[PDB]
Amino acid sequence: PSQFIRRDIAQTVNGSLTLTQQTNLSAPLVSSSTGEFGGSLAANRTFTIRNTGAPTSIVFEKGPASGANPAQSMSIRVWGNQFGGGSDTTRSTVFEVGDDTSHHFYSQRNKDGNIAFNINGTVMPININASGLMNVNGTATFGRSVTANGEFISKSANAFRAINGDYGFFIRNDASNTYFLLTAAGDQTGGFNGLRPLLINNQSGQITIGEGLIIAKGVTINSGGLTVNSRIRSQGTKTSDLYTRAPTSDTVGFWSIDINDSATYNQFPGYFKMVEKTNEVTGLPYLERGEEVKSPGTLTQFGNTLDSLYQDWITYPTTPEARTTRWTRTWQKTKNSWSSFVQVFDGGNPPQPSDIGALPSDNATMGNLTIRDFLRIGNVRIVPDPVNKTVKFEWV
Amino acid sequence: PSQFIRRDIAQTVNGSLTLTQQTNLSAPLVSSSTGEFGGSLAANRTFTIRNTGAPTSIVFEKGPASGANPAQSMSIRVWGNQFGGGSDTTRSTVFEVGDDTSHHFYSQRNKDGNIAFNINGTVMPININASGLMNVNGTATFGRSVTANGEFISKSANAFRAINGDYGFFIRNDASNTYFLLTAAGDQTGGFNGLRPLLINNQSGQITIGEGLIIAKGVTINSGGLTVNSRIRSQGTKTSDLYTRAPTSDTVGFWSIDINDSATYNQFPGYFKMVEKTNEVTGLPYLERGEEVKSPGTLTQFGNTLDSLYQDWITYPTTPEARTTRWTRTWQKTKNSWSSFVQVFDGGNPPQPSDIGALPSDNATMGNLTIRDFLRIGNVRIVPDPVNKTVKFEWVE
Amino acid sequence: PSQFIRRDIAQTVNGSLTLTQQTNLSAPLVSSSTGEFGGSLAANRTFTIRNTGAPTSIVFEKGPASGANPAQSMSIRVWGNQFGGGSDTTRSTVFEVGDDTSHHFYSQRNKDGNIAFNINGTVMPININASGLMNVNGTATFGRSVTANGEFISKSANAFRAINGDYGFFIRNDASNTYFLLTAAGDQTGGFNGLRPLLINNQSGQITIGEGLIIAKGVTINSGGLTVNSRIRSQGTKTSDLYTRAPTSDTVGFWSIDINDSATYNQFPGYFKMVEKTNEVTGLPYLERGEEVKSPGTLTQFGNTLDSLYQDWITYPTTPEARTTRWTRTWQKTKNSWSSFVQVFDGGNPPQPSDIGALPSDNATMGNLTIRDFLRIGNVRIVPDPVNKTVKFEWV
Repeated sequence: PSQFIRRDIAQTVNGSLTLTQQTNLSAPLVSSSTGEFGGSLAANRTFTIRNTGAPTSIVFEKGPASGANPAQSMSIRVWGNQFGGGSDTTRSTVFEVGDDTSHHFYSQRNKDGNIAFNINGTVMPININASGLMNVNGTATFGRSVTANGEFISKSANAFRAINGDYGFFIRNDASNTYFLLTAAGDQTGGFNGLRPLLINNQSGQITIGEGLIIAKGVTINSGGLTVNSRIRSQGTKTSDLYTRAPTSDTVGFWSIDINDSATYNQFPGYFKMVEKTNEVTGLPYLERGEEVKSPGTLTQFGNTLDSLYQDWITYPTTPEARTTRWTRTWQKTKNSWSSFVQVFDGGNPPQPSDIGALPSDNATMGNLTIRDFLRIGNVRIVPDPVNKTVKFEWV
Repeated sequence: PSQFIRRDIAQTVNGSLTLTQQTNLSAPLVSSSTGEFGGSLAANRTFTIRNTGAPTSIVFEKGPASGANPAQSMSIRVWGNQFGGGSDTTRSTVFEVGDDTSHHFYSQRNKDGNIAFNINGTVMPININASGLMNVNGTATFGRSVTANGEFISKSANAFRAINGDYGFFIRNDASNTYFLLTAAGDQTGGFNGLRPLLINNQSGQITIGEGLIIAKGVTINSGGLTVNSRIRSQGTKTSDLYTRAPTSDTVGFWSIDINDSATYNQFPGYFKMVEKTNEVTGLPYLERGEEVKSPGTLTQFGNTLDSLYQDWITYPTTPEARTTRWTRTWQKTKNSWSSFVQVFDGGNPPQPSDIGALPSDNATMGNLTIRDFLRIGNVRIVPDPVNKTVKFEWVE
Repeated sequence: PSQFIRRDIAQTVNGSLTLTQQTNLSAPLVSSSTGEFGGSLAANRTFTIRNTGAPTSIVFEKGPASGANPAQSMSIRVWGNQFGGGSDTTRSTVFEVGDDTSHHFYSQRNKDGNIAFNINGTVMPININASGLMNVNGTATFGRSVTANGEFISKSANAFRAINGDYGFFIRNDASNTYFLLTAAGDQTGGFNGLRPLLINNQSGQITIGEGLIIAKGVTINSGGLTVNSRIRSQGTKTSDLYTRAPTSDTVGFWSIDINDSATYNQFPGYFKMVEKTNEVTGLPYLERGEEVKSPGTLTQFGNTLDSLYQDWITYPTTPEARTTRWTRTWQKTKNSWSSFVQVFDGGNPPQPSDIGALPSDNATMGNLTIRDFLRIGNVRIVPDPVNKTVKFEWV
């Protein structure tokens, strides 16, 4: 009969055809069913995966465990949960790539319209150039410099640390004081040792330096004064010409100098070897100056200006008979000279009668004396006898 | 006749075939036209999308708005603009993935040969490990420590800030000076308050400390001296043995000590009671030294070396009739002793005639006296009379 | 016999069919060979690339070099090296996207089960939000602030640098000392100049300030004392009432003041004019006190407390014949007053006979005198004579 396929009219074929030679088409192939090719496949321009109610995907099979094959199969799936009526409906459009175990990564647009690219592990780029914000929850390490156009802010008590060689140096704000601190040697990332180089009180701003301070090029305290425990060495500049040296703006002020070299101290006043004499009548001793002897001593200056300046010279003894004598002088700005050193009068260096214009108590000579009431010589009193217009004698 | 398909030779079919049963092929299928499968599709090893003049793509349809379907369709497109003759021809090879609204991401090889991976939103990895450079234009926040092998550099005036509790501490380089500054309490991320703990002049390096300074373990000024407004309390170390204590390298220098305890000051010189006498002839007063009375006082030392050192002792009055007296001594290194304190002579503590070997102004006694010109007793003048080897007595009215 | 195809029975076609009209299928198409479509292709729900020994891939052809075509073809390949491929066996499953030259990016799960997403160039997101760690090997730049909840640590000698205007300020830990340093003007990223504002010794914590120090609001040295090279100007607060001013807790201590204005110095003691006289008998000179002359001077105070406090007043000459005199007084807390200034006795300002109750050396008057041994008038000794109960004269 005509149970054969017509070659020129539209035919429905109810046999299962097996084409053993190349099949050539020049018109659309339209199937309601599946396709399977045991060889490779190619199409022009576009491949569309149609969706009739279940999300579309591509599957990349792992194949046998040999050659260049993967350990697991992979897929690309385009899906969402906006329409699923679940507890999460915010994953509107998701492009997900992953294997049998879990996703590797996905991009998604959420219901709010914003895009996220999630990586289920470590992102390893060469460079990073982000136009927006960065947040990193874990520890960060940088191999070179880090430059910000803004401020670096730490919320950690130990905030900024510089490590080099054996030591970490760090700034610590402990909420009460901010400290500059140091580690033990070889403990560069660890805690502070016992040193307290510098701290600032967070409330008052007062600074404490705890391990000593050296300053070069001068100090000025503008206000509030100075308290020192427990000595001050103000060390004057010792020059060969101290005896005659005019003060300058650099050398005014308080200082002391140990003048211990004879080339200098021979120019200054000496001490006097003292000679003890004894009053013939009372037996009380008194001192008189013997020879002047040059001596080392301390030169101390006081006063703050080229007008207001004076010095003290205190000899110090370096031999058994040596004694200390003090001398003073004043800078005379208008005369452009030091006053001459004058000796301080003290119990070790008293003034003599001849220094003051007083009669010696012993062996004295004078031009004239007037006695009002009586002169006694040994046991005779000589008194005025105005009646006989003379003097009366009077044994006692 | 030949309006039927042959099973044995090549055959052109000119009617539309509908195959209702499975079709098997064992040789290539070559179409110059489209393919449409209402079911799923599979191929072996490689799928190739061919390009005859327009970029190639895969389209993932969104389907009905139900189940696990996406809200928008997506595509993968491979394209470029190197050959399009536009103002931009630098996007040489682009792999772009996105939806109906915009791309989600793309990778691109630029015309310069370098690769970029652009993400149109937020990237959310677990770890990051970059072998090259990082740039971030916006604010950065880190949850733990940040370690660099290089330098941290800020171009912001407020450059480095440590926040803890109520306060921010920060370093500010304002182009003229660099300051160490503090915020008001509870204003930790804000501006500086009025405090000026420390600043450094950027030109000279000179430091100003603005809120006071405490120092432990010594200060040395190497050069330039010291100016102080407006007093210096150099507080010496007070010990029970100050009267006899040899100086040490630690105690040389200038200081003062208030010796206010009698166990110590009773070892030191006292002040002297003074009696005011009157010269009978002239009526002018003079002070006669009385009893020494022990007293608290100030001990002040000067000198900087174990050779060059001396002290002043200035008593101060604590009772209604007490006076003040000053005393001095000097350290004697070669004797290993202080000289004995000696009294300073001054208008309140004058030298006494017996101290100096001067005759008292009245009621006096002496061994002998020589008069050259005259001695007068009452109205009698006694004068030399050498021609008679005697003296004359002249009443002189 | 029947070299024609049955339209209702399973057939094996052995010549090449060329179909010129639309082919419809309603059952599976199953091929052991390849497919090639010159138009677009579509399938429902899933596309699977089967793997029978070689890794699966999709190839996107580059086409002619015109329009919107890419310069190179691209592929997505899913492969691994766990089962072959040289010396590395750790790349278990790799999803690789790239062109003819190299990969652009890949995701992979390694043998240990961990996922990496590798980008062969620059990643350019808007925001970054990493839940784990960050490492960046190259230089890093931030456009705004950088906040860390932890510590910032630098291993670079030059550790923290703040740049503004012409200068960089930086903290440098050089292993031995930590320095606060400054650049030359206009060399903001460069080395330190010669300035040494501040350094901390890493071992002792001792601080050195190298370019001068100003302090406001007071200084206290708690221990260790003070050494100064080479002067100290302790400048007291000059007020109009210095003569009578009671000390306060703020004004106790050591200082000097130049009292240069007569309104104030006229209240203080002057110097005394002196005339040099000569003792006629001995030829020895002595200074005789004359008028007080008001003078500017230096007031210096010593002592640290409201009990322990005293002052020196040292006049200085401002006219050609002016002398210098020193005066002293002590603060008397219990009397709430300064003692009266008293004159210092020195070689330029000796005591006078009237100060001490001594007889002047000549031209003198007194009430009475007792002579134990002899009175000599001219060359006659007047001595006591017991035998007549008067005096005898003896020529010498």
